[PDB]
Amino acid sequence: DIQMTQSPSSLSASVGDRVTITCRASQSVWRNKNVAWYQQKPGKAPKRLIYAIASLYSGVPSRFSGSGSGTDFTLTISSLQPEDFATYYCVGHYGSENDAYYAFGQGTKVEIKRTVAAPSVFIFPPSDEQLKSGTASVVCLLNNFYPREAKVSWYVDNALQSGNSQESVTEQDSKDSTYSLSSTLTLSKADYEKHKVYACEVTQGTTSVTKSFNRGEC
Amino acid sequence: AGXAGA
Amino acid sequence: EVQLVESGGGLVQPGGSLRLSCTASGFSIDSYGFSWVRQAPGKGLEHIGYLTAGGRAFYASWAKSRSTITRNTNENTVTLKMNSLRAEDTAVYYCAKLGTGSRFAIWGQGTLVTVSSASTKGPSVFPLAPSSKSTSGGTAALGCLVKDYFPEPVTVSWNSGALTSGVHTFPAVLQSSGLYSLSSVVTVPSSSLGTQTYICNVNHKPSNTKVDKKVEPK
Repeated sequence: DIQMTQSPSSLSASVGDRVTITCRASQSVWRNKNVAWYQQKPGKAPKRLIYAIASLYSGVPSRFSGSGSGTDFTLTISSLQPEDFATYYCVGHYGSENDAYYAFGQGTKVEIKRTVAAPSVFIFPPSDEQLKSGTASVVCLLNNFYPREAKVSWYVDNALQSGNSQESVTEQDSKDSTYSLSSTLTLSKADYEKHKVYACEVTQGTTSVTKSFNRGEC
Repeated sequence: AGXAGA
Repeated sequence: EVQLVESGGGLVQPGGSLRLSCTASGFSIDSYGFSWVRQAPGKGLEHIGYLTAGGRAFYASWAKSRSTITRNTNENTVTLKMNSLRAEDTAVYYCAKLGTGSRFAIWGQGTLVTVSSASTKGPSVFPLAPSSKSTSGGTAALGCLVKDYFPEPVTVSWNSGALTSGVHTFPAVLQSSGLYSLSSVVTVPSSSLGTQTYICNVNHKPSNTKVDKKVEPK
């Protein structure tokens, strides 16, 4: 079995920094030449940046460069830009005249360090359309914040909720490097109609922000 | 050859 | 330009088989080598097998006993078949000429194959409405909640793709019901709530269902 080992598995770097990703193959690649580097951005298919170890494909920014020899290969980003957030993979081609194989490295996640940013918080009551279905979804939006760690707590008539919410988080935005997060509180219609004040509290560092609404008032 | 297996 | 269009079922039952195909346009599949690669949700890229330009198939060790890669020279297609599937085989499958040592590289768009015994179910789309009277400063948030669908994926656009700035479509979360939910939100200037119409376009191809939801204040 053929293996390609990338290191690090992930890294955090600041814009303008120089980033280095190494890739060690368990055996020689075809013609000591067939190694490529791929970039995969959130929700996208992988995009090839380099081929033949060091050939930069047209249109790719020149800050990406490939090097190496034998079974040791390297991807270098000279000056990291926010749009470079992605997972990077090496891929090698192997075999003989009567055997052909490929292998991917495990991938290197490149995260963008940036300044702390507080989220803009929005709360959404369930729609009247959904309530007719017997279920009520209350949604709390944390928009464009950094870092990723944030504590979201739900209160219904000042009663802290537990076990009835789910969170989802976007990946770093390619432009400002922030995250966004949704927390959805799921109640039965019957339960939702038994209470008045709904509130989502977001704690980041030394600050807690609570957004609320009163059922029946918009 | 550009690839193995040929 | 050259294109490589992927097709094939998305939902497959445990113990069954998947069958994916890729049709080339602007060139010939029978004159190049093509790989099949897959990526489980949130995981790395895995090479399945390679079909040389000469028509010989070589498979990675793990895939050999269940996989078959073929090509139809008349149809100008390449095809992957895998049997005895398990939940572990759920992944996005791609066809690709990886271009490790050559300048020509091309990838299909990718197709999610979900291995599950559950049935297809189209989504319900509910508005995440902005309050007619602003609660924030200038920037208002609105969106659509896409709830109770299976399998993945849904896609969401705003105003048929004309609205892209400030859009955050969150990853789907699997609910305790075994059905998926996700929200798509967009931040807009609050003064435009009276002027601009905001419609979220939700496509769930697995169920051949599209939903357009006009999101109005309050």
